[PDB]
Amino acid sequence: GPGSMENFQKVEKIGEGTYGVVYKARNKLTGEVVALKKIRLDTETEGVPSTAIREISLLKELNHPNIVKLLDVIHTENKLYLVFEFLHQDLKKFMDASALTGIPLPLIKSYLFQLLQGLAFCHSHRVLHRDLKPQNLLINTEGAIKLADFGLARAFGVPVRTYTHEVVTLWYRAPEILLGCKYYSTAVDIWSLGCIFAEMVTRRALFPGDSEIDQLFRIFRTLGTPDEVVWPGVTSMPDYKPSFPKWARQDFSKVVPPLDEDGRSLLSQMLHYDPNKRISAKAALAHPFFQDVTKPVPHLRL
Amino acid sequence: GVNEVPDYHEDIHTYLREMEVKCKPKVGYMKKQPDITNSMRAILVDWLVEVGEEYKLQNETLHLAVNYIDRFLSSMSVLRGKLQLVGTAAMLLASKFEEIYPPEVAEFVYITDDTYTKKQVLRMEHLVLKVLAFDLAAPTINQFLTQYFLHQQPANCKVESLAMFLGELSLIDADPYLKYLPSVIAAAAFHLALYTVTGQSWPESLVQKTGYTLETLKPCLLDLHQTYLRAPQHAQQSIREKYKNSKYHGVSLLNPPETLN
Ligand SMILES: CC(=O)Nc1ccc(Br)cc1
Ligand SMILES: CC(=O)Nc1ccc(Br)cc1
Ligand SMILES: CC(=O)Nc1ccc(Br)cc1
Repeated sequence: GPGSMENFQKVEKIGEGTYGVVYKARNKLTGEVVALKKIRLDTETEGVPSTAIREISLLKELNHPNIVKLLDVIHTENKLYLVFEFLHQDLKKFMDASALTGIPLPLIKSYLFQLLQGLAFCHSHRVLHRDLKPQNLLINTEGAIKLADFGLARAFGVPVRTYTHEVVTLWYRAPEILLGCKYYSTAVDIWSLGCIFAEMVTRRALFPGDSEIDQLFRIFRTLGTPDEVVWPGVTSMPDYKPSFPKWARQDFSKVVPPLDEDGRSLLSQMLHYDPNKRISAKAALAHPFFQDVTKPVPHLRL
Repeated sequence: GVNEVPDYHEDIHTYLREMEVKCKPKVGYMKKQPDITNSMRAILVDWLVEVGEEYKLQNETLHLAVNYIDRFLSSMSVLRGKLQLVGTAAMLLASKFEEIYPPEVAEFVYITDDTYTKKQVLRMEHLVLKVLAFDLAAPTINQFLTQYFLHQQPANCKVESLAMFLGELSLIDADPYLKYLPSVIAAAAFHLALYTVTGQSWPESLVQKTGYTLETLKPCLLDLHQTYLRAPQHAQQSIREKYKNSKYHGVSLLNPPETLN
Protein backbone atom coordinates (compact mmCIF):
# COMPACT_ATOMS: atom_id res chain seq x y z
CA GLY A 1 0.00 0.00 0.00
CA PRO A 2 2.53 2.70 -1.13
CA GLY A 3 -0.11 5.15 -2.50
CA SER A 4 -2.73 7.73 -1.34
CA MET A 5 -5.37 9.59 -3.35
CA GLU A 6 -3.41 12.88 -3.02
CA ASN A 7 -1.02 11.64 -5.75
CA PHE A 8 -3.71 10.85 -8.32
CA GLN A 9 -5.48 13.20 -10.69
CA LYS A 10 -8.80 11.98 -12.13
CA VAL A 11 -8.97 12.40 -15.89
CA GLU A 12 -12.31 10.91 -16.90
CA LYS A 13 -14.88 8.21 -16.14
CA ILE A 14 -14.14 5.05 -18.10
CA GLY A 15 -16.62 2.59 -16.69
CA GLU A 16 -19.10 1.57 -14.03
CA GLY A 17 -20.14 -1.62 -12.27
CA THR A 18 -21.94 -3.36 -9.40
CA TYR A 19 -19.71 -1.88 -6.68
CA GLY A 20 -18.65 1.35 -8.30
CA VAL A 21 -17.12 3.60 -10.93
CA VAL A 22 -13.77 3.29 -12.71
CA TYR A 23 -11.77 6.40 -13.61
CA LYS A 24 -8.74 6.99 -15.74
CA ALA A 25 -6.28 8.79 -13.53
CA ARG A 26 -2.71 9.98 -13.65
CA ASN A 27 -0.02 9.61 -10.99
CA LYS A 28 1.14 13.17 -10.56
CA LEU A 29 4.56 12.15 -9.29
CA THR A 30 5.56 9.37 -11.72
CA GLY A 31 3.39 10.27 -14.76
CA GLU A 32 1.88 6.80 -14.74
CA VAL A 33 -1.63 6.47 -16.13
CA VAL A 34 -3.84 4.11 -14.13
CA ALA A 35 -7.44 2.97 -13.83
CA LEU A 36 -8.93 3.61 -10.36
CA LYS A 37 -11.82 1.32 -9.44
CA LYS A 38 -13.63 2.80 -6.39
CA ILE A 39 -15.42 0.26 -4.17
CA ARG A 40 -17.76 1.94 -1.68
CA LEU A 41 -17.80 0.45 1.83
CA ASP A 42 -19.98 3.18 3.45
CA THR A 43 -23.06 1.86 1.63
CA GLU A 44 -22.15 -1.76 2.41
CA THR A 45 -24.05 -3.15 5.42
CA GLU A 46 -22.10 -6.37 4.84
CA GLY A 47 -18.55 -4.96 5.15
CA VAL A 48 -16.08 -5.62 2.34
CA PRO A 49 -17.85 -7.40 -0.57
CA SER A 50 -16.86 -10.96 -1.40
CA THR A 51 -16.35 -9.95 -5.07
CA ALA A 52 -13.70 -7.40 -4.00
CA ILE A 53 -11.95 -9.81 -1.56
CA ARG A 54 -11.43 -12.36 -4.34
CA GLU A 55 -10.50 -9.80 -6.98
CA ILE A 56 -7.85 -8.25 -4.77
CA SER A 57 -6.49 -11.45 -3.23
CA LEU A 58 -6.31 -13.38 -6.47
CA LEU A 59 -4.87 -10.51 -8.49
CA LYS A 60 -2.02 -9.93 -6.00
CA GLU A 61 -0.71 -13.39 -6.95
CA LEU A 62 -1.19 -13.15 -10.73
CA ASN A 63 1.73 -11.25 -12.19
CA HIS A 64 1.59 -11.92 -15.93
CA PRO A 65 1.85 -9.67 -19.06
CA ASN A 66 -1.58 -10.85 -20.26
CA ILE A 67 -3.32 -10.30 -16.94
CA VAL A 68 -4.17 -6.71 -16.00
CA LYS A 69 -1.88 -5.62 -13.18
CA LEU A 70 -3.19 -4.54 -9.79
CA LEU A 71 -0.66 -1.84 -8.79
CA ASP A 72 -2.07 -0.92 -5.40
CA VAL A 73 -5.08 -0.99 -3.05
CA ILE A 74 -5.85 2.16 -0.99
CA HIS A 75 -8.15 1.67 2.06
CA THR A 76 -9.48 5.09 3.04
CA GLU A 77 -12.67 6.11 4.87
CA ASN A 78 -15.57 3.77 3.94
CA LYS A 79 -13.81 3.56 0.54
CA LEU A 80 -11.55 1.08 -1.26
CA TYR A 81 -9.60 2.10 -4.38
CA LEU A 82 -8.05 -0.58 -6.58
CA VAL A 83 -5.28 1.03 -8.71
CA PHE A 84 -4.84 -0.81 -12.01
CA GLU A 85 -2.61 -0.70 -15.03
CA PHE A 86 -4.54 1.37 -17.59
CA LEU A 87 -5.57 -0.05 -20.99
CA HIS A 88 -7.40 2.24 -23.47
CA GLN A 89 -9.99 -0.22 -24.77
CA ASP A 90 -11.82 -3.51 -24.49
CA LEU A 91 -12.11 -6.18 -27.21
CA LYS A 92 -15.88 -5.69 -27.59
CA LYS A 93 -15.48 -1.95 -28.31
CA PHE A 94 -12.61 -2.77 -30.67
CA MET A 95 -14.72 -5.30 -32.60
CA ASP A 96 -17.66 -2.88 -32.72
CA ALA A 97 -16.07 0.36 -33.80
CA SER A 98 -12.92 -0.43 -35.78
CA ALA A 99 -13.22 -4.03 -37.00
CA LEU A 100 -16.10 -3.07 -39.37
CA THR A 101 -14.57 -4.95 -42.37
CA GLY A 102 -12.95 -7.46 -40.02
CA ILE A 103 -10.04 -8.21 -37.67
CA PRO A 104 -6.88 -9.25 -39.63
CA LEU A 105 -5.90 -12.90 -39.19
CA PRO A 106 -2.44 -11.85 -37.77
CA LEU A 107 -4.12 -9.87 -34.95
CA ILE A 108 -6.75 -12.56 -34.16
CA LYS A 109 -3.93 -15.09 -33.87
CA SER A 110 -1.84 -12.75 -31.73
CA TYR A 111 -4.78 -11.96 -29.45
CA LEU A 112 -5.95 -15.55 -29.05
CA PHE A 113 -2.38 -16.59 -28.29
CA GLN A 114 -1.96 -13.93 -25.57
CA LEU A 115 -5.31 -14.84 -24.05
CA LEU A 116 -4.23 -18.49 -23.80
CA GLN A 117 -0.97 -17.41 -22.19
CA GLY A 118 -2.78 -15.45 -19.48
CA LEU A 119 -5.44 -18.10 -18.93
CA ALA A 120 -2.80 -20.81 -18.68
CA PHE A 121 -1.08 -18.67 -16.03
CA CYS A 122 -4.45 -18.42 -14.23
CA HIS A 123 -5.01 -22.19 -14.22
CA SER A 124 -1.37 -22.76 -13.23
CA HIS A 125 -2.06 -20.59 -10.13
CA ARG A 126 -5.35 -22.43 -9.38
CA VAL A 127 -7.63 -19.53 -10.44
CA LEU A 128 -10.74 -19.87 -12.62
CA HIS A 129 -11.76 -16.64 -14.31
CA ARG A 130 -15.38 -17.64 -14.95
CA ASP A 131 -16.38 -14.56 -16.95
CA LEU A 132 -14.26 -14.49 -20.07
CA LYS A 133 -15.96 -12.31 -22.62
CA PRO A 134 -14.74 -9.51 -24.92
CA GLN A 135 -15.90 -6.75 -22.54
CA ASN A 136 -13.49 -8.27 -19.99
CA LEU A 137 -10.46 -8.34 -22.27
CA LEU A 138 -8.46 -5.12 -22.43
CA ILE A 139 -6.22 -4.01 -25.31
CA ASN A 140 -3.49 -1.40 -25.22
CA THR A 141 -2.00 0.71 -28.04
CA GLU A 142 1.02 -1.63 -28.38
CA GLY A 143 -0.89 -4.75 -29.40
CA ALA A 144 -1.20 -6.43 -25.97
CA ILE A 145 -4.47 -7.98 -24.79
CA LYS A 146 -5.01 -8.81 -21.12
CA LEU A 147 -7.55 -10.73 -19.03
CA ALA A 148 -9.47 -8.37 -16.75
CA ASP A 149 -12.31 -8.23 -14.21
CA PHE A 150 -11.59 -10.99 -11.68
CA GLY A 151 -14.76 -10.23 -9.67
CA LEU A 152 -16.29 -13.57 -10.61
CA ALA A 153 -12.94 -15.36 -10.20
CA ARG A 154 -12.39 -18.31 -7.80
CA ALA A 155 -9.41 -20.04 -6.21
CA PHE A 156 -9.93 -23.77 -6.83
CA GLY A 157 -8.60 -26.93 -5.20
CA VAL A 158 -7.52 -30.18 -6.78
CA PRO A 159 -9.79 -31.90 -7.42
CA VAL A 160 -12.38 -29.11 -7.68
CA ARG A 161 -15.45 -29.10 -5.42
CA THR A 162 -18.94 -27.72 -6.19
CA TYR A 163 -18.73 -23.98 -6.80
CA THR A 164 -21.30 -21.32 -7.69
CA HIS A 165 -23.64 -22.56 -10.42
CA GLU A 166 -24.78 -20.21 -13.21
CA VAL A 167 -21.46 -18.43 -13.55
CA VAL A 168 -20.18 -16.97 -16.81
CA THR A 169 -22.23 -14.54 -18.92
CA LEU A 170 -24.70 -16.79 -20.74
CA TRP A 171 -23.41 -16.42 -24.33
CA TYR A 172 -20.00 -17.69 -23.16
CA ARG A 173 -21.25 -20.30 -20.65
CA ALA A 174 -20.01 -23.87 -21.07
CA PRO A 175 -22.55 -26.72 -21.56
CA GLU A 176 -21.61 -28.52 -18.37
CA ILE A 177 -22.77 -25.44 -16.43
CA LEU A 178 -25.96 -25.16 -18.47
CA LEU A 179 -26.60 -28.87 -17.63
CA GLY A 180 -26.31 -28.20 -13.89
CA CYS A 181 -23.05 -30.17 -13.55
CA LYS A 182 -21.98 -31.02 -9.99
CA TYR A 183 -18.37 -30.03 -10.80
CA TYR A 184 -16.71 -27.73 -13.33
CA SER A 185 -13.06 -26.89 -13.94
CA THR A 186 -10.53 -25.06 -16.13
CA ALA A 187 -12.49 -26.26 -19.18
CA VAL A 188 -15.24 -23.64 -18.67
CA ASP A 189 -12.67 -20.86 -19.27
CA ILE A 190 -11.53 -22.61 -22.44
CA TRP A 191 -15.11 -22.79 -23.67
CA SER A 192 -15.41 -19.02 -23.19
CA LEU A 193 -12.18 -18.43 -25.11
CA GLY A 194 -13.50 -20.59 -27.94
CA CYS A 195 -16.69 -18.55 -28.14
CA ILE A 196 -14.39 -15.50 -28.17
CA PHE A 197 -12.12 -16.92 -30.90
CA ALA A 198 -15.17 -17.40 -33.14
CA GLU A 199 -16.42 -13.90 -32.29
CA MET A 200 -13.14 -12.24 -33.21
CA VAL A 201 -13.50 -13.91 -36.64
CA THR A 202 -17.16 -12.99 -37.34
CA ARG A 203 -17.57 -10.07 -34.92
CA ARG A 204 -20.86 -11.64 -33.79
CA ALA A 205 -21.51 -13.92 -30.77
CA LEU A 206 -21.31 -17.65 -31.56
CA PHE A 207 -24.26 -18.67 -29.33
CA PRO A 208 -26.45 -15.65 -28.44
CA GLY A 209 -29.09 -17.41 -26.34
CA ASP A 210 -31.82 -15.53 -24.45
CA SER A 211 -32.31 -18.18 -21.75
CA GLU A 212 -30.33 -21.17 -20.41
CA ILE A 213 -32.39 -23.60 -22.59
CA ASP A 214 -32.17 -21.42 -25.74
CA GLN A 215 -28.46 -21.27 -25.08
CA LEU A 216 -28.23 -25.07 -24.74
CA PHE A 217 -30.22 -25.58 -27.98
CA ARG A 218 -28.19 -22.99 -29.94
CA ILE A 219 -25.12 -24.99 -28.92
CA PHE A 220 -26.77 -28.34 -29.79
CA ARG A 221 -27.96 -26.92 -33.15
CA THR A 222 -24.34 -25.93 -33.94
CA LEU A 223 -22.22 -28.83 -32.61
CA GLY A 224 -25.01 -31.43 -32.59
CA THR A 225 -26.91 -32.69 -29.56
CA PRO A 226 -24.31 -34.66 -27.54
CA ASP A 227 -24.82 -38.33 -26.61
CA GLU A 228 -22.92 -40.87 -24.49
CA VAL A 229 -20.43 -41.50 -27.31
CA VAL A 230 -19.25 -37.94 -27.73
CA TRP A 231 -19.74 -37.11 -24.04
CA PRO A 232 -19.75 -39.96 -21.45
CA GLY A 233 -21.99 -38.89 -18.53
CA VAL A 234 -23.97 -36.26 -20.46
CA THR A 235 -27.28 -38.13 -20.18
CA SER A 236 -26.87 -38.51 -16.39
CA MET A 237 -26.40 -34.82 -15.84
CA PRO A 238 -28.81 -33.16 -13.40
CA ASP A 239 -30.48 -30.88 -15.96
CA TYR A 240 -30.07 -33.23 -18.93
CA LYS A 241 -33.46 -34.36 -20.27
CA PRO A 242 -34.11 -37.36 -22.62
CA SER A 243 -36.64 -35.23 -24.54
CA PHE A 244 -33.89 -32.86 -25.79
CA PRO A 245 -34.20 -32.59 -29.61
CA LYS A 246 -31.46 -34.64 -31.29
CA TRP A 247 -29.70 -32.29 -33.76
CA ALA A 248 -27.12 -33.53 -36.26
CA ARG A 249 -23.64 -32.09 -35.86
CA GLN A 250 -23.06 -29.75 -38.77
CA ASP A 251 -19.72 -29.79 -40.55
CA PHE A 252 -17.42 -27.53 -38.49
CA SER A 253 -16.32 -25.64 -41.61
CA LYS A 254 -19.86 -24.24 -41.68
CA VAL A 255 -19.69 -22.93 -38.12
CA VAL A 256 -17.07 -20.29 -38.94
CA PRO A 257 -16.79 -20.41 -42.77
CA PRO A 258 -13.81 -18.00 -43.22
CA LEU A 259 -11.71 -20.10 -40.82
CA ASP A 260 -8.69 -22.08 -42.10
CA GLU A 261 -7.99 -25.76 -41.40
CA ASP A 262 -5.64 -24.89 -38.46
CA GLY A 263 -8.19 -22.43 -37.11
CA ARG A 264 -11.04 -24.95 -37.31
CA SER A 265 -8.91 -27.61 -35.63
CA LEU A 266 -8.07 -25.39 -32.67
CA LEU A 267 -11.65 -24.08 -32.37
CA SER A 268 -13.15 -27.59 -32.44
CA GLN A 269 -10.84 -28.59 -29.57
CA MET A 270 -11.84 -25.52 -27.57
CA LEU A 271 -15.55 -26.30 -28.08
CA HIS A 272 -15.44 -30.05 -27.41
CA TYR A 273 -18.50 -31.15 -25.41
CA ASP A 274 -16.68 -33.45 -22.99
CA PRO A 275 -14.69 -31.13 -20.63
CA ASN A 276 -12.16 -33.97 -20.27
CA LYS A 277 -11.25 -33.86 -24.01
CA ARG A 278 -11.50 -30.06 -24.30
CA ILE A 279 -8.03 -28.67 -24.94
CA SER A 280 -6.17 -26.90 -22.09
CA ALA A 281 -4.74 -23.40 -22.57
CA LYS A 282 -1.29 -24.92 -22.01
CA ALA A 283 -1.69 -27.55 -24.81
CA ALA A 284 -3.34 -24.97 -27.04
CA LEU A 285 -0.19 -22.80 -27.08
CA ALA A 286 1.56 -25.41 -29.19
CA HIS A 287 -1.24 -25.62 -31.80
CA PRO A 288 -0.13 -25.17 -35.46
CA PHE A 289 -2.60 -22.25 -35.78
CA PHE A 290 0.00 -20.15 -33.93
CA GLN A 291 3.05 -21.24 -36.01
CA ASP A 292 3.37 -17.82 -37.66
CA VAL A 293 2.68 -15.50 -34.68
CA THR A 294 5.76 -13.29 -34.19
CA LYS A 295 4.28 -10.31 -32.26
CA PRO A 296 6.89 -10.03 -29.43
CA VAL A 297 5.80 -10.95 -25.89
CA PRO A 298 4.47 -7.94 -23.84
CA HIS A 299 6.62 -6.90 -20.85
CA LEU A 300 5.54 -7.89 -17.30
CA ARG A 301 4.86 -4.47 -15.68
CA LEU A 302 5.97 -3.55 -12.11
CA GLY B 1 -9.79 -36.05 -15.30
CA VAL B 2 -10.35 -32.30 -15.90
CA ASN B 3 -11.82 -32.05 -12.34
CA GLU B 4 -8.32 -33.18 -11.34
CA VAL B 5 -6.73 -30.65 -13.76
CA PRO B 6 -4.15 -33.12 -15.20
CA ASP B 7 -2.50 -30.29 -17.18
CA TYR B 8 -2.02 -28.06 -14.09
CA HIS B 9 -1.86 -30.24 -10.94
CA GLU B 10 1.96 -30.23 -10.76
CA ASP B 11 2.17 -26.47 -11.44
CA ILE B 12 -0.47 -25.91 -8.79
CA HIS B 13 1.29 -28.18 -6.25
CA THR B 14 4.65 -26.40 -6.82
CA TYR B 15 2.91 -23.03 -6.38
CA LEU B 16 1.08 -24.07 -3.18
CA ARG B 17 4.44 -25.35 -1.81
CA GLU B 18 5.97 -21.86 -2.32
CA MET B 19 2.93 -19.96 -0.92
CA GLU B 20 2.70 -22.15 2.22
CA VAL B 21 6.10 -20.71 3.09
CA LYS B 22 4.89 -17.16 2.33
CA CYS B 23 1.62 -17.63 4.30
CA LYS B 24 3.28 -19.29 7.32
CA PRO B 25 2.72 -17.85 10.86
CA LYS B 26 5.57 -17.12 13.28
CA VAL B 27 6.41 -20.42 15.05
CA GLY B 28 6.74 -18.88 18.47
CA TYR B 29 4.18 -16.11 18.41
CA MET B 30 2.34 -17.12 21.54
CA LYS B 31 5.35 -16.49 23.80
CA LYS B 32 5.35 -12.88 22.51
CA GLN B 33 1.60 -12.62 23.20
CA PRO B 34 1.38 -11.05 26.72
CA ASP B 35 -2.24 -11.88 27.51
CA ILE B 36 -3.17 -14.99 25.46
CA THR B 37 -2.03 -18.61 25.50
CA ASN B 38 -2.06 -21.77 23.40
CA SER B 39 -5.00 -22.90 25.48
CA MET B 40 -7.12 -19.84 24.63
CA ARG B 41 -6.41 -20.35 20.95
CA ALA B 42 -7.44 -23.98 21.31
CA ILE B 43 -10.70 -22.88 22.81
CA LEU B 44 -11.07 -20.38 19.94
CA VAL B 45 -10.34 -22.84 17.13
CA ASP B 46 -12.55 -25.45 18.77
CA TRP B 47 -15.44 -22.96 18.75
CA LEU B 48 -14.83 -22.06 15.10
CA VAL B 49 -15.11 -25.81 14.46
CA GLU B 50 -18.57 -25.58 15.98
CA VAL B 51 -19.51 -22.40 14.10
CA GLY B 52 -18.36 -24.30 11.00
CA GLU B 53 -20.79 -27.12 11.89
CA GLU B 54 -23.57 -24.83 13.04
CA TYR B 55 -23.63 -23.15 9.57
CA LYS B 56 -22.54 -26.16 7.39
CA LEU B 57 -19.46 -24.22 6.18
CA GLN B 58 -16.73 -25.95 4.22
CA ASN B 59 -13.77 -27.49 6.05
CA GLU B 60 -11.67 -25.35 3.73
CA THR B 61 -13.28 -22.30 5.36
CA LEU B 62 -12.27 -23.43 8.85
CA HIS B 63 -8.70 -24.04 7.65
CA LEU B 64 -8.43 -20.59 5.97
CA ALA B 65 -9.80 -18.91 9.07
CA VAL B 66 -7.17 -20.41 11.33
CA ASN B 67 -4.45 -19.43 8.88
CA TYR B 68 -5.79 -15.84 9.01
CA ILE B 69 -5.90 -15.90 12.81
CA ASP B 70 -2.40 -17.26 13.33
CA ARG B 71 -0.94 -14.81 10.75
CA PHE B 72 -2.74 -11.93 12.51
CA LEU B 73 -1.60 -12.92 16.00
CA SER B 74 1.89 -13.23 14.54
CA SER B 75 2.08 -9.42 14.30
CA MET B 76 -0.83 -8.08 16.41
CA SER B 77 -0.85 -8.29 20.19
CA VAL B 78 -4.40 -9.05 21.40
CA LEU B 79 -6.14 -8.98 24.81
CA ARG B 80 -8.08 -12.10 25.79
CA GLY B 81 -11.37 -10.14 25.64
CA LYS B 82 -10.70 -9.44 21.94
CA LEU B 83 -9.40 -12.84 20.81
CA GLN B 84 -12.91 -13.99 19.73
CA LEU B 85 -13.52 -10.80 17.71
CA VAL B 86 -10.36 -11.68 15.70
CA GLY B 87 -11.67 -15.24 15.30
CA THR B 88 -15.12 -13.95 14.22
CA ALA B 89 -13.68 -11.54 11.57
CA ALA B 90 -11.39 -14.26 10.33
CA MET B 91 -14.27 -16.74 9.88
CA LEU B 92 -16.24 -13.98 8.11
CA LEU B 93 -13.34 -13.36 5.66
CA ALA B 94 -12.81 -17.08 5.12
CA SER B 95 -16.55 -17.45 4.43
CA LYS B 96 -16.64 -14.59 1.91
CA PHE B 97 -13.64 -16.05 0.08
CA GLU B 98 -14.45 -19.73 0.13
CA GLU B 99 -18.21 -20.16 0.59
CA ILE B 100 -20.83 -20.18 -2.14
CA TYR B 101 -23.34 -18.88 0.44
CA PRO B 102 -21.44 -17.11 3.28
CA PRO B 103 -23.43 -16.35 6.46
CA GLU B 104 -24.52 -12.72 6.74
CA VAL B 105 -22.44 -10.46 9.00
CA ALA B 106 -25.33 -10.48 11.53
CA GLU B 107 -25.06 -14.24 11.90
CA PHE B 108 -21.43 -13.81 12.89
CA VAL B 109 -22.54 -11.17 15.42
CA TYR B 110 -25.18 -13.64 16.70
CA ILE B 111 -22.80 -16.55 17.39
CA THR B 112 -20.52 -14.36 19.55
CA ASP B 113 -23.57 -14.10 21.89
CA ASP B 114 -23.55 -10.30 21.42
CA THR B 115 -20.16 -9.97 23.03
CA TYR B 116 -19.44 -7.65 20.07
CA THR B 117 -21.31 -5.26 17.75
CA LYS B 118 -21.78 -5.44 13.99
CA LYS B 119 -19.55 -2.36 13.84
CA GLN B 120 -16.81 -4.10 15.81
CA VAL B 121 -16.95 -7.19 13.57
CA LEU B 122 -16.84 -5.02 10.45
CA ARG B 123 -13.98 -2.82 11.74
CA MET B 124 -12.06 -5.93 12.77
CA GLU B 125 -12.73 -7.51 9.34
CA HIS B 126 -10.94 -4.50 7.76
CA LEU B 127 -8.10 -4.51 10.34
CA VAL B 128 -7.39 -8.13 9.40
CA LEU B 129 -7.53 -7.35 5.69
CA LYS B 130 -5.03 -4.57 6.45
CA VAL B 131 -2.71 -6.78 8.52
CA LEU B 132 -2.79 -9.60 5.93
CA ALA B 133 -2.70 -7.09 3.03
CA PHE B 134 -5.58 -9.01 1.46
CA ASP B 135 -3.26 -11.94 1.15
CA LEU B 136 -6.06 -14.47 1.64
CA ALA B 137 -5.54 -17.28 -0.92
CA ALA B 138 -3.50 -19.32 1.56
CA PRO B 139 -2.60 -23.01 1.02
CA THR B 140 -4.36 -25.14 3.63
CA ILE B 141 -3.76 -28.66 4.90
CA ASN B 142 -6.94 -29.60 2.99
CA GLN B 143 -5.65 -28.23 -0.33
CA PHE B 144 -2.72 -30.71 -0.07
CA LEU B 145 -4.77 -33.63 1.31
CA THR B 146 -7.11 -33.59 -1.69
CA GLN B 147 -4.16 -33.94 -4.08
CA TYR B 148 -2.54 -36.64 -1.99
CA PHE B 149 -5.84 -38.54 -2.09
CA LEU B 150 -5.48 -38.87 -5.88
CA HIS B 151 -2.62 -41.31 -5.18
CA GLN B 152 -4.77 -43.83 -3.29
CA GLN B 153 -5.12 -47.21 -5.06
CA PRO B 154 -7.97 -47.72 -4.68
CA ALA B 155 -9.74 -44.68 -3.16
CA ASN B 156 -10.99 -45.14 0.38
CA CYS B 157 -13.45 -42.78 2.10
CA LYS B 158 -12.46 -43.92 5.58
CA VAL B 159 -8.88 -43.00 4.64
CA GLU B 160 -9.97 -39.64 3.21
CA SER B 161 -12.23 -38.70 6.16
CA LEU B 162 -9.71 -39.93 8.74
CA ALA B 163 -6.92 -37.87 7.20
CA MET B 164 -9.19 -34.78 7.17
CA PHE B 165 -9.92 -35.37 10.89
CA LEU B 166 -6.28 -35.73 11.88
CA GLY B 167 -5.61 -32.59 9.82
CA GLU B 168 -8.29 -30.72 11.77
CA LEU B 169 -7.00 -31.90 15.16
CA SER B 170 -3.69 -30.22 14.31
CA LEU B 171 -5.40 -26.81 14.01
CA ILE B 172 -6.27 -26.96 17.72
CA ASP B 173 -2.74 -26.97 19.11
CA ALA B 174 -0.20 -24.32 18.05
CA ASP B 175 2.33 -26.41 20.04
CA PRO B 176 3.47 -28.23 18.15
CA TYR B 177 1.76 -27.75 14.78
CA LEU B 178 2.76 -24.18 14.15
CA LYS B 179 6.24 -25.53 13.39
CA TYR B 180 4.98 -27.67 10.48
CA LEU B 181 3.92 -26.51 6.99
CA PRO B 182 0.43 -27.50 5.75
CA SER B 183 2.00 -29.78 3.19
CA VAL B 184 3.85 -31.73 5.90
CA ILE B 185 0.93 -32.12 8.32
CA ALA B 186 -1.20 -33.16 5.38
CA ALA B 187 1.41 -35.79 4.56
CA ALA B 188 1.58 -36.97 8.17
CA ALA B 189 -2.19 -37.04 8.26
CA PHE B 190 -2.48 -38.97 5.00
CA HIS B 191 0.06 -41.62 6.02
CA LEU B 192 -1.44 -42.09 9.46
CA ALA B 193 -4.94 -42.34 8.03
CA LEU B 194 -3.75 -44.78 5.37
CA TYR B 195 -1.85 -46.93 7.86
CA THR B 196 -4.65 -47.01 10.45
CA VAL B 197 -7.30 -48.05 7.95
CA THR B 198 -5.41 -50.23 5.43
CA GLY B 199 -2.04 -50.92 7.06
CA GLN B 200 -0.34 -49.26 4.07
CA SER B 201 2.26 -46.48 3.99
CA TRP B 202 3.11 -43.17 2.33
CA PRO B 203 3.30 -44.18 -1.37
CA GLU B 204 6.35 -43.94 -3.65
CA SER B 205 4.25 -41.80 -5.99
CA LEU B 206 3.85 -39.08 -3.31
CA VAL B 207 7.55 -39.32 -2.61
CA GLN B 208 7.92 -38.37 -6.30
CA LYS B 209 5.35 -35.56 -6.12
CA THR B 210 6.36 -34.05 -2.80
CA GLY B 211 9.98 -34.99 -2.12
CA TYR B 212 8.91 -36.10 1.36
CA THR B 213 9.68 -39.56 2.78
CA LEU B 214 8.74 -41.25 6.05
CA GLU B 215 12.19 -40.04 7.14
CA THR B 216 11.30 -36.39 6.62
CA LEU B 217 7.71 -36.78 7.92
CA LYS B 218 8.79 -38.64 11.13
CA PRO B 219 8.88 -35.66 13.59
CA CYS B 220 5.41 -34.48 12.54
CA LEU B 221 4.03 -38.03 12.41
CA LEU B 222 5.22 -38.73 15.97
CA ASP B 223 3.31 -35.66 17.24
CA LEU B 224 0.22 -36.37 15.15
CA HIS B 225 0.27 -39.91 16.44
CA GLN B 226 0.35 -38.67 20.07
CA THR B 227 -2.43 -36.20 19.32
CA TYR B 228 -4.51 -38.97 17.78
CA LEU B 229 -3.83 -41.26 20.76
CA ARG B 230 -4.86 -38.60 23.29
CA ALA B 231 -7.76 -37.13 21.32
CA PRO B 232 -10.42 -38.60 23.72
CA GLN B 233 -8.73 -36.83 26.67
CA HIS B 234 -8.08 -33.41 25.08
CA ALA B 235 -10.14 -30.59 26.62
CA GLN B 236 -11.35 -29.67 23.13
CA GLN B 237 -13.77 -32.20 21.69
CA SER B 238 -15.71 -30.47 18.91
CA ILE B 239 -13.64 -32.07 16.15
CA ARG B 240 -14.18 -35.59 17.55
CA GLU B 241 -17.90 -34.83 17.93
CA LYS B 242 -18.06 -33.52 14.36
CA TYR B 243 -16.32 -36.58 12.93
CA LYS B 244 -18.79 -39.04 14.52
CA ASN B 245 -21.18 -37.86 11.80
CA SER B 246 -21.86 -40.20 8.88
CA LYS B 247 -20.99 -37.30 6.53
CA TYR B 248 -17.39 -38.05 7.61
CA HIS B 249 -17.93 -41.82 7.86
CA GLY B 250 -17.84 -41.64 11.66
CA VAL B 251 -14.02 -41.83 11.55
CA SER B 252 -13.48 -40.32 15.03
CA LEU B 253 -14.82 -43.69 16.28
CA LEU B 254 -11.97 -45.69 14.65
CA ASN B 255 -9.20 -46.94 16.95
CA PRO B 256 -5.70 -45.36 16.53
CA PRO B 257 -2.76 -47.80 16.11
CA GLU B 258 -0.69 -48.28 19.27
CA THR B 259 2.53 -48.04 17.16
CA LEU B 260 3.50 -46.67 13.73
CA ASN B 261 6.07 -49.46 13.02
C1 LIG C 1 -12.18 -0.02 -20.51
C2 LIG C 1 -11.12 1.05 -20.31
O1 LIG C 1 -11.27 2.13 -20.76
N1 LIG C 1 -10.08 0.80 -19.47
C3 LIG C 1 -10.05 -0.04 -18.35
C4 LIG C 1 -8.86 -0.43 -17.73
C5 LIG C 1 -8.89 -1.26 -16.62
C6 LIG C 1 -10.13 -1.66 -16.10
BR1 LIG C 1 -10.21 -2.81 -14.58
C7 LIG C 1 -11.32 -1.24 -16.69
C8 LIG C 1 -11.28 -0.41 -17.80
C1 LIG D 1 -36.68 -24.89 -19.15
C2 LIG D 1 -37.38 -23.95 -20.08
O1 LIG D 1 -37.52 -22.77 -19.79
N1 LIG D 1 -37.78 -24.46 -21.27
C3 LIG D 1 -37.59 -25.77 -21.77
C4 LIG D 1 -37.88 -26.12 -23.08
C5 LIG D 1 -37.66 -27.43 -23.51
C6 LIG D 1 -37.15 -28.36 -22.62
BR1 LIG D 1 -36.85 -30.14 -23.19
C7 LIG D 1 -36.83 -28.02 -21.33
C8 LIG D 1 -37.04 -26.72 -20.90
C1 LIG E 1 -9.50 -19.32 28.75
C2 LIG E 1 -9.47 -17.98 29.42
O1 LIG E 1 -8.80 -17.78 30.43
N1 LIG E 1 -10.16 -17.00 28.78
C3 LIG E 1 -10.61 -17.02 27.44
C4 LIG E 1 -11.32 -15.96 26.90
C5 LIG E 1 -11.72 -16.01 25.58
C6 LIG E 1 -11.38 -17.10 24.80
BR1 LIG E 1 -11.90 -17.15 22.97
C7 LIG E 1 -10.67 -18.15 25.32
C8 LIG E 1 -10.29 -18.11 26.65
